[PDB]
Amino acid sequence: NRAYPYTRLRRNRRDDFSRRLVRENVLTVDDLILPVFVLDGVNQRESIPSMPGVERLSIDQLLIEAEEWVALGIPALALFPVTPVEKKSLDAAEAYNPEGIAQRATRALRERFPELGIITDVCLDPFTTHGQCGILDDDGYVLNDVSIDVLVRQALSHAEAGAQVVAPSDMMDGRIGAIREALESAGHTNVRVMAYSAKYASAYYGPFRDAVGSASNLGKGNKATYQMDPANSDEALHEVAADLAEGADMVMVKPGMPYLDIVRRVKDEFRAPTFVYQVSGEYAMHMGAIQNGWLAESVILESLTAFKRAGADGILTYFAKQAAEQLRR
Amino acid sequence: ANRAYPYTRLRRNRRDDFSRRLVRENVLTVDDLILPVFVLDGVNQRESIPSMPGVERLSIDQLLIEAEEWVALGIPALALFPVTPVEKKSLDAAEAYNPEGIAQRATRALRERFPELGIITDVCLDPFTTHGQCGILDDDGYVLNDVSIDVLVRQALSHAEAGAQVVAPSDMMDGRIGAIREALESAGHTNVRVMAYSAKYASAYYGPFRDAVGSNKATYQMDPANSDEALHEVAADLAEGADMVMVKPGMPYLDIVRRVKDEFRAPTFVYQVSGEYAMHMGAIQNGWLAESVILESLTAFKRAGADGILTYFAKQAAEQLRR
Amino acid sequence: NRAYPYTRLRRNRRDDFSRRLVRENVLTVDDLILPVFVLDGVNQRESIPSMPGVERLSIDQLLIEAEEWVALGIPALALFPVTPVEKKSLDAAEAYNPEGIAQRATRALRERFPELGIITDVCLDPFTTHGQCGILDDDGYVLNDVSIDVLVRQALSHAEAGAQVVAPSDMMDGRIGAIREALESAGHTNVRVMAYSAKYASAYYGPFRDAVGSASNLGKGNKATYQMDPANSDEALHEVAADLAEGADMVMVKPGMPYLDIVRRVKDEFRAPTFVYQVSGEYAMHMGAIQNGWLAESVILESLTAFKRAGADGILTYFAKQAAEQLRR
Amino acid sequence: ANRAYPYTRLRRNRRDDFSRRLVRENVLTVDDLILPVFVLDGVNQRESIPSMPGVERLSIDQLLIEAEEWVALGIPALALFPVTPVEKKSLDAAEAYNPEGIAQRATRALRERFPELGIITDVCLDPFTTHGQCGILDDDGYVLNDVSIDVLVRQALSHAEAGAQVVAPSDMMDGRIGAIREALESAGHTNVRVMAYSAKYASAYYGPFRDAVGSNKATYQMDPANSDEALHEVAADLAEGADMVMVKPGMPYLDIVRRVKDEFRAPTFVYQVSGEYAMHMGAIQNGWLAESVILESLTAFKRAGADGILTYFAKQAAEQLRR
Amino acid sequence: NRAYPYTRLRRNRRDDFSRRLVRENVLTVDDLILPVFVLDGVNQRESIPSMPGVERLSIDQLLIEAEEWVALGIPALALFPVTPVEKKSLDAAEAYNPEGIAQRATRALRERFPELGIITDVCLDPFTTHGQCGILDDDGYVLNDVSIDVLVRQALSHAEAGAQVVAPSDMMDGRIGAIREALESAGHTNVRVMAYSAKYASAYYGPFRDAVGSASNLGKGNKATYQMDPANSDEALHEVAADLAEGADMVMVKPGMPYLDIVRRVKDEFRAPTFVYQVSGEYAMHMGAIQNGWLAESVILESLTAFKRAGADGILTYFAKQAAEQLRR
Amino acid sequence: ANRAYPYTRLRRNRRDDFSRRLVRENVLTVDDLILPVFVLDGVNQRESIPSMPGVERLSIDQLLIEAEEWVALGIPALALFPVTPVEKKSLDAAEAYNPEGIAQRATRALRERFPELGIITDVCLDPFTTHGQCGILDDDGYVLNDVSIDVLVRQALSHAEAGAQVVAPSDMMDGRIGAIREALESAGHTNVRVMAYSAKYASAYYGPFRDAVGSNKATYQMDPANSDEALHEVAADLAEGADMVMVKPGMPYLDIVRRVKDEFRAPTFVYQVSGEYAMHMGAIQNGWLAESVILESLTAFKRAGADGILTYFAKQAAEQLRR
Ligand SMILES: [Cl-]
Ligand SMILES: [Cl-]
Ligand SMILES: [Cl-]
Ligand SMILES: [Cl-]
Ligand SMILES: [Cl-]
Ligand SMILES: [Cl-]
Ligand SMILES: [Mg+2]
Ligand SMILES: [Mg+2]
Ligand SMILES: [Mg+2]
Ligand SMILES: [Mg+2]
Ligand SMILES: [Mg+2]
Ligand SMILES: [Mg+2]
Ligand SMILES: [Mg+2]
Ligand SMILES: [Mg+2]
Ligand SMILES: [Mg+2]
Ligand SMILES: [Mg+2]
Ligand SMILES: [Mg+2]
Ligand SMILES: [Mg+2]
Ligand SMILES: [Mg+2]
Ligand SMILES: [Mg+2]
Ligand SMILES: [Mg+2]
Ligand SMILES: [Mg+2]
Ligand SMILES: [Mg+2]
Ligand SMILES: [Mg+2]
Ligand SMILES: [Mg+2]
Ligand SMILES: [Mg+2]
Ligand SMILES: [Mg+2]
Ligand SMILES: [Zn+2]
Ligand SMILES: [Zn+2]
Ligand SMILES: [Zn+2]
Ligand SMILES: [Zn+2]
Ligand SMILES: [Zn+2]
Ligand SMILES: [Zn+2]
Repeated sequence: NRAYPYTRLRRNRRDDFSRRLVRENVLTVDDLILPVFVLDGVNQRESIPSMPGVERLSIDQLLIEAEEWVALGIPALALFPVTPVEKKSLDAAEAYNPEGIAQRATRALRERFPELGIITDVCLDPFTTHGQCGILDDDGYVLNDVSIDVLVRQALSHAEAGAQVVAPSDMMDGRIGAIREALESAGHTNVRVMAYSAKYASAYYGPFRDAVGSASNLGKGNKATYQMDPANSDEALHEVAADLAEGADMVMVKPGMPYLDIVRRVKDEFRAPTFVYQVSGEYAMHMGAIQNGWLAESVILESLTAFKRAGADGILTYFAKQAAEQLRR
Repeated sequence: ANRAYPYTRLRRNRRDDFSRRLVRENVLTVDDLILPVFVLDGVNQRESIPSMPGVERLSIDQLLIEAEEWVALGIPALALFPVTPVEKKSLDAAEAYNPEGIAQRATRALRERFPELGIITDVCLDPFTTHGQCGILDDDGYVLNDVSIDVLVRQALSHAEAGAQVVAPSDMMDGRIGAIREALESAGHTNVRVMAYSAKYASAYYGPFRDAVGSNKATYQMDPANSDEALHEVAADLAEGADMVMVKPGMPYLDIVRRVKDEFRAPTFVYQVSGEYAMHMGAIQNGWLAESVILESLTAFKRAGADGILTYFAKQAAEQLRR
Repeated sequence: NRAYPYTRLRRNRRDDFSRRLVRENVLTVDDLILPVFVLDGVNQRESIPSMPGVERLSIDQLLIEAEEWVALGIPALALFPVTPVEKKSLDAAEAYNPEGIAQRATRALRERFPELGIITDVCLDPFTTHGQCGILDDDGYVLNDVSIDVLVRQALSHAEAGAQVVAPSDMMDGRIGAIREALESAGHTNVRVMAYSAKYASAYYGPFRDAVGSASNLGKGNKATYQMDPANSDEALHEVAADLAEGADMVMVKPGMPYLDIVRRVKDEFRAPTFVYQVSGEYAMHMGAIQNGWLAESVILESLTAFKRAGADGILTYFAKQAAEQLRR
Repeated sequence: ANRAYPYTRLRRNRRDDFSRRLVRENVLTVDDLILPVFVLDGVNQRESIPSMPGVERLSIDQLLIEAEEWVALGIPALALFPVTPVEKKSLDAAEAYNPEGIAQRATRALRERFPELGIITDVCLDPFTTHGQCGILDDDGYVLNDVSIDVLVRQALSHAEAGAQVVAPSDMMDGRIGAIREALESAGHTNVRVMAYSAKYASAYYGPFRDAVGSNKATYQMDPANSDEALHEVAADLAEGADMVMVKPGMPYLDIVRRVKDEFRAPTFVYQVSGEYAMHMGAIQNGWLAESVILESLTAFKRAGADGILTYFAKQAAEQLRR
Repeated sequence: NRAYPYTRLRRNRRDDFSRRLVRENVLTVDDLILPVFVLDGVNQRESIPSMPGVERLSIDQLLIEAEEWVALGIPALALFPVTPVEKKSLDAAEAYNPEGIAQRATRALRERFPELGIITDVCLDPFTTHGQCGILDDDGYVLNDVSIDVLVRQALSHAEAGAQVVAPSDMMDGRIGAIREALESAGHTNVRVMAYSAKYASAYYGPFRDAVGSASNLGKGNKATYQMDPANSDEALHEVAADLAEGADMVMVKPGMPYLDIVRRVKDEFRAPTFVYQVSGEYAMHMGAIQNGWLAESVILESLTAFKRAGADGILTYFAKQAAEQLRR
Repeated sequence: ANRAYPYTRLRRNRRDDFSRRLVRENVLTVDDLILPVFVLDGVNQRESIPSMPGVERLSIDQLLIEAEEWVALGIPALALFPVTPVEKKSLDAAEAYNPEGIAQRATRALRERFPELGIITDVCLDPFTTHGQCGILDDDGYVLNDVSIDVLVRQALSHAEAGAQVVAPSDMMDGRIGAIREALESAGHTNVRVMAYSAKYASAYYGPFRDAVGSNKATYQMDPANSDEALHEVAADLAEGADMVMVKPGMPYLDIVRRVKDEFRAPTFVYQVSGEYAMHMGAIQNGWLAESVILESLTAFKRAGADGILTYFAKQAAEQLRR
């Protein structure tokens, strides 16, 4: 029965102090996870035109840049290897190579910065000639259970390299449980699995596929037989429920802003650690507008606050350093 | 979600600080902290309080000195509690609405000097009555409801005139929020916030505040046994126009905080009262508990859903948080 | 649509009789469980400076004091042995020694007072040199499943001694199910398991670690890799759900006052027998204030009524005798 | 929570008295018990009631004698039911508001003598009408709603003037709670509680009370079939200002108690009516049921969510509880 | 926002037609199940003083009386044998005797009235010398799992006799699942199990124990280690959930009127076929009052309507014939 | 509840008629059936309706003849629909409130003769307007809301004066329930029930009724697409004082019935409209469906939560139920 003029919702908005007192959500640097593109080789830095301000870095350069991310208090990185063209195959075997970019980078960072969280990407897409997330059958379909076998091998290799978190981004059915049972069997008791539970078949991923070099491989291919239809919301709940039952420690929605309603439903329904990826296309859209002078730089913290408001525990964001810098000030 | 060991091991996210930080559900910040402060009549005076180790009654000039650091630390607001000279107490509680009473003077001083600092005044007769009850007594010793409201209304208007951004009725009369709000609106004070003490219990935990300000209540304060009743109290105060609602005491009533936040989704505050402070500080000084119990106690309120916390630990907490 | 002045919530507060009629919760002595510190030896009584008014008692002295607890109608005791320094080890073997303090005390009390409930503590912390609740690996981490093996042995020894309730306070994952399956297999059909389900990594435990003599062992060590983060509420629901699925008969939240919101959520969510521990630091805070004249002794029953109000079925409290005495009057 | 045998054996907590006590969800206490009592016009008189074995109509002086033990036992309140002399009945029910009617006299006597004892008066015309209906009849024999309310209002004010702390309208007219509350407020009786009989059914279980007080109703009392309707009845009475709400009869309507408590979280009472008492006592005296069924019947009400219970067993129960 | 005088709840009560239009529940004879006490022998009829108007009947007499119950459209009977004293034993073997009263009566009635439902009682109490529902251990405790073994045998014997429904009234943990697995294994695919799920340790059963002749056996014994505490409501939900998971087709609350809040919660929570027993003490109380002229006979249909209102699908009631007769008129 | 085959076989309870009867969730009875009837102006006249096979428009004397059997069968109420002579139609719809209009005459006749039979009158202008819209038209052809209400109010009062126990506004003007209820209360008709057609859709299923009574509406009747909107319609009608609420059409809107019952727990009715009847009867007469589809259709409404059903099958159903 709250009614104007007895209730005037502007009163608490009248002054900064009262806005601070009634503020429902506060972003902190504990919320930020930085994705990073990792090159092979030494002393390599490469700009990405469709992700202004982000560079692909060789491992040596990554370790230098990480000093600052650690100093800013960024809790974790999510690694994305930029696989050389020659290491792509039909069998995706590079995925489980102990000397692959991801495994080498993990061992280097685990050594150098023991408190920094490392989240490796469990997916075959960086490793396939065709750019799909799994192994194809003779009809061109991404086979579910054969792909899981490879994913398992990959996840184990990551655990062996020391990754504290493996994040399967593949959208195969059942892979969380398969990976978890493999980790348990092998004694990797405490390796976290951060499931990409509700990962949509989106147009927002284009810049990332440029950054990692899978755009050329995928071409005009699509992923509608495994990634979720953008139209579907209830389905995301079923996806998350399975992954929690299968042993996920964290669950993720991807993409992010375009799916904030999904974040809120998933947090409300399961009350579990819930993450969201502000993907490459989201970063690119915002950057582009900022550098054109169309949007003020304040939009960065507004975009991130939205995820917090929608119920996210943490956010994978290419803005993590920028944001950490602003928050610290 | 059919989560089962060993597929689900809840300790995995606990393994490392980074993952604990990622999955952490609540983070206290200085934005959460409101400092109560006991205000004396004089100049260049401070007094120690036997039952509130570490807390000083401060004359207004001393308040303004300390307020420098409070503001520097980012503490958003203060809650003022005047220490009324005994000569100013009466059966009619008229001192409550004296334009040059302590609270009014303190408010004007602080408003002018630290314009961004929130000032929350106490609307209650208890510092002004010779008997220390929160309202006016009838011949049987009963606290009169509606008679008391009339005084409280004049009080609240006097605070608005002094410049308070928030008035906080702590009296537990029925209907007082509506009466106060209708008086503020009619006077043109359309942005003065009302922070209702909605679910304020008849508690043993207030002993030390009575030492601090120099002052039974079961016919107006709530029975500690009752939880559902708190929801009806809050409902009425929101309908009557409260901008924020408060539970008092605090840690002994964390269940009430959570139910109030869950039920109404409105700005909800909690008071970590004098006895809660005293217990904690006493145990800390005795060496029985680590200093860490201060931030743990305050994290509890955030976890229970509080938007902000009235706490005598506000400065110490703000300091620790800034490290 | 209840509105002043038609609705005046003070009317029922006007008189004692009406306050009694509308009172939502009434504490009784059926709510009180007394923790007690048990020494080895004979005719031993020791004060604890950080728990004024509580004594550690040898078994003979415990049996004498128990006559009065039984007379007051206190339903159960929770036993906490004060392990001699020389019986602490890396392997915690004393935990399952049939001639350990807990097992001896249980057999004595089961004999002397057959109707009195005995709740033994299932944890390795009193028995380890390092004071952690489980067995350490070579990185200093408390190993989950190896610790459970010891806990199991301990629980069985307690059942063998006649304890009606075993209460695992260890916070290892899965231990309720492991203990339950062991009890069932061994024919201990009716031994209750009172899980410490939501047990937080708290500062409020200091006096107890003084009382049992584990403070020196633990030193500055912490338990954040197993006990819960104070910040977390939803997580407590997941903890409780697992322990009910695993066969707990009762579930507990610890500490108590600082976590009353957890008590209420757990009762509301599961509608199961829910207990709360008013821990040593809580007792010490209140006692200290009472003996300084800062708080009236009425605070004791107010503190206990809060647990009842928050939904607790029973309360582990060092005030149990004091409170029983007051209630009886 | 996926609880499954044999990991979960619900009998474990049942194994021992101590564990049954630990997990026990509800405990009846004397605080729950309100004693109805039938009050005669005379002096030094008691009468037995054929259909309520063990229950005596009591003149006021005898009431005051018995009230000593009731108070000693801790029984919080009585609910008075006058046994009106036939010569005082009329079509206008004016005896209802007679300042020296039985209920008014009894109230004043008890208020003065046992000031802490709660007195709940019955607001209804049925003891005062020649026809025994709860309201005034029109020419077709229909109980007039609004005309009846006017009488009930005068009745309730007469009880407030006599000192009753609680008035309990048992008439089942629409809107009567609001009318009564607006009359009490306007007269200054701001703390007189109203215990509404909110969901009172058209029941066969009232036969023995009509023998007791010396007196069909389907156009005002509720149809036993209806559950949802009870929620609408209660909702209106809370909005109209009831301090407590009541379901009557009691055990045959335990489902309604539970729904009412769950829906509104308000102070909820239940009447274990004359027929419920008579059935139980008859079976106990016949040797067909053990005396233990008294406390079992009353435990049912607590379990269903009742705050308090109007029961003719109140003294026997209080005695058993005190052992 | 419904408010007087716009809303006057009496308007629909003004006339019979409108009361009928808004009436929420209507009892019908499809709701009534008749319990019946069965004697051994021929041409035997015995009154029961504590259940006025009810007779124990030998099988021949039962078949005669059943013609009228069938004609009235009573859907089912619940049989309760009156076991001869000499057939009571420690092992309860009479429970599974193919020539026991229950098995003989079932075969007779299945033959004579093929459409009439027969619900047999699965419990050891009619068959034990001590009157407890199960087999005692050497401490006098009713053993759970050993009792189930006997119950299983009994249930199978009933299925063999042709009973369409077996109703375990024993309150052993897990017995629904054990019985169901036995029935399935033996090919009794369609034998229904009507679980007494929430059966309370009540004083209301005295007349029945007179009627079946177990009062003398039980004496002053109690059943608090298996039947539910009257105080407990949430516990009933846990009891029902287990029995549905274990394969019950119907669930029952007993006693009835004193537990109507339980009926409503169970229906609301599970939305499953829910039954309630108006027990012997309930019948006796009402009869006694009716025959004393204290209550009108209308109380019978009022009592039964309450069960319907509280959500019961059907009611076990000794008033079934009386009520069927009234409804038919 | 983790129920799983083969431990759970849902067919077990289906095995036998007795167990199907035990577990049956809903039972239709004659108490559920309200018969709509088309009433002609004359004497000794009946007319057949091409699009409603089997249904006869009846003059009042013929209505009274048939009402004998309806009452004998236990049918609780009728809903009257007059067949207005074309000469009595107008732009102002004044015939609606004519004291000797068909509906008024029929009501008085039936009230006097069958005093226990409920009579539900139709409050709408559509039988009285030359254009057949449910309200008064403006110059653009729009149905005026508030102007129309004034007419409907006079109509409803005329029905109350004639003795109708229930008036049923079928017009879908906003606010009409409140206006009607305030007029009935002010006139002293305090027990006249209002059966609101709350969620009445702009439907193709009404074609045959327009043939029957001898008469687009998307600016007042609801869009068939909308479900949530029905809840807002019902909410308003309950607040405005409706005693019962109705969904129309019926089977095509069973989802709405269920949501309305679940949301409000109030007396909820449904109209199995002319087109639903015609479809069913046509298919039955063609031999395409068995007669059993009548009781199946009506069982659907009970299952969806309806308290009662307006259905042209009422007599046939009542007959079948009585066998
Ligand atoms: Cl936040
Ligand atoms: Cl690991
Ligand atoms: Cl209680
Ligand atoms: Cl055991
Ligand atoms: Cl029904
Ligand atoms: Cl079968
Ligand atoms: Mg998936
Ligand atoms: Mg959150
Ligand atoms: Mg976070
Ligand atoms: Mg100075
Ligand atoms: Mg209030
Ligand atoms: Mg919040
Ligand atoms: Mg805040
Ligand atoms: Mg756990
Ligand atoms: Mg409880
Ligand atoms: Mg308890
Ligand atoms: Mg005398
Ligand atoms: Mg009413
Ligand atoms: Mg309660
Ligand atoms: Mg009570
Ligand atoms: Mg069971
Ligand atoms: Mg039903
Ligand atoms: Mg049925
Ligand atoms: Mg004729
Ligand atoms: Mg409308
Ligand atoms: Mg219904
Ligand atoms: Mg109906
Ligand atoms: Zn991929
Ligand atoms: Zn005050
Ligand atoms: Zn431990
Ligand atoms: Zn009456
Ligand atoms: Zn039995
Ligand atoms: Zn119309």
